[PDB]
Amino acid sequence: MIVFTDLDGTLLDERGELGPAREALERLRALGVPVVPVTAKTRKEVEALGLEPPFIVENGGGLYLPRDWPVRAGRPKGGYRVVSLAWPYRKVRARLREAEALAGRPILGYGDLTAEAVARLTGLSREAARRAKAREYDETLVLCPEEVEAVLEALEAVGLEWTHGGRFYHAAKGADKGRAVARLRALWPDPEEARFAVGLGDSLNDLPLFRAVDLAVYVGRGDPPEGVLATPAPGPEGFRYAVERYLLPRLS
Amino acid sequence: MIVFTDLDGTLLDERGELGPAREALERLRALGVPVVPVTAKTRKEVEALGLEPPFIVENGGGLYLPRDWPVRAGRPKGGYRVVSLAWPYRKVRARLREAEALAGRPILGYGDLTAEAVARLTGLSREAARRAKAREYDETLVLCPEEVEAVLEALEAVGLEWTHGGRFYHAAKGADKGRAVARLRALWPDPEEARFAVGLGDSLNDLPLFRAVDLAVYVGRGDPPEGVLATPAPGPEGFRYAVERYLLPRLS
Ligand code: VN3
Ligand SMILES: [Mg+2]
Ligand SMILES: [Mg+2]
Repeated sequence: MIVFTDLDGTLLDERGELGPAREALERLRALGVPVVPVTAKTRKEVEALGLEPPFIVENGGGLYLPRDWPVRAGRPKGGYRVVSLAWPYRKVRARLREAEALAGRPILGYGDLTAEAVARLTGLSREAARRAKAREYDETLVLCPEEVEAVLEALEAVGLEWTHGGRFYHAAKGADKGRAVARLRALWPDPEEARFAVGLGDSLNDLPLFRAVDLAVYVGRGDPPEGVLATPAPGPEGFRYAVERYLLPRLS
Repeated sequence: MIVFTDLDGTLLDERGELGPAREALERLRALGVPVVPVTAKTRKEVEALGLEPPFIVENGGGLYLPRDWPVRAGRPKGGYRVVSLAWPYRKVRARLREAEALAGRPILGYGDLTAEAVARLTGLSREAARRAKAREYDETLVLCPEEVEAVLEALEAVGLEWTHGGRFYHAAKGADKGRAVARLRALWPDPEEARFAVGLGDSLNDLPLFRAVDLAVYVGRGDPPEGVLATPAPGPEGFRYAVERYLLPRLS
């Protein structure tokens, strides 16, 4: 059993902390159950959280493995081995300029904004904003609500893909949480262990995650998507519930 | 006679060049007629055009005098004395953050954007974008079209003023071309020379300039505001016609 889980609004609280998750998290670890972050966040953001590989960054664009991963894959990053699944950021940004020319109105993302602007926009510290701006694959977009429809069409027209992270739209090519989860499972040292996967998430960018797992759980704020399971309370308390009620019993 | 002139679309062509206005400027210079740029550009942009003081920047936000101006006014800054008529950029920016809170909606301006983004949005080179970003008084805003109304109301609620410059909205407090012109005329060394003022502009937002001068000339496209003289052709060619027909004969 491997647990794949979103961070913001799933495992992390309203200020990116943990909440009751410590309880549940420490429990899974004690039982030897691998927990794998699958997030829209960047590697720098994941590192600042103290999280260790394997983890999946930027909506599936990068899959990070420990340096000594028993299954040889990806390229060395000094401490890691990286499996790049998506186009690099610079290519997404270039292609975004063409979407913008097509749309005939500004299309702004994180790459266009100062760390100060991103911090003000998100409520983050200046430092956290710099880490969110250090993107390798995926662009976070800051779109006008009424321009969204025209913008998404322009993205499609120029060969980009889009998703929604909970507050912001994202643009990328080849980044998909489920594709990254499938790749990691296929690279797992213990095939029997990987044969059963759990997925927890809260946003549109997590539908690909739910479809790639065997047991899917929605701890988001609204109604569960097609056929996925639910919890009494959202976020980290929904996470704790899922572990106690859905997971532990399946460990027999 | 003092000639006050708008730059872009008036004294400069669509390439930022002088064209037929070059000979006209030389002619005025030869007759000792002072010419005073009145522009929405920053001091850094004006310097890159190689223009010497006196000149008026950022839509009347600031009046730049030569350091040795015979009338003592403004604050010494290198080879200038600066008469600040508007609130400083830093204060406008602070007020913008207050407005953003009130509007419950992001309000993005040049200060939030990289030079690269400003360049992309304006068609400028990165270097010219950097000079466009070195603002001392007014902020250029990049507003969502369906959000303008609410944003503008919030700007006013926090004591800011706004205008629409043709492409973007602008925010400032106390920046008014007409007031800057009246001030410079009041600070003119020779009161007799300052009693007759010419204003040339190419846009409807030059109206404050047109009101503060005695002879107002519009070289833009379509019809001039009521009370304002027009020329057969637009831009620098109109500037040329204006000097020849209205100014030159008057100097004899
Ligand atoms: O950690 V997430 O909001 O994809
Ligand atoms: Mg999330
Ligand atoms: Mg103009």
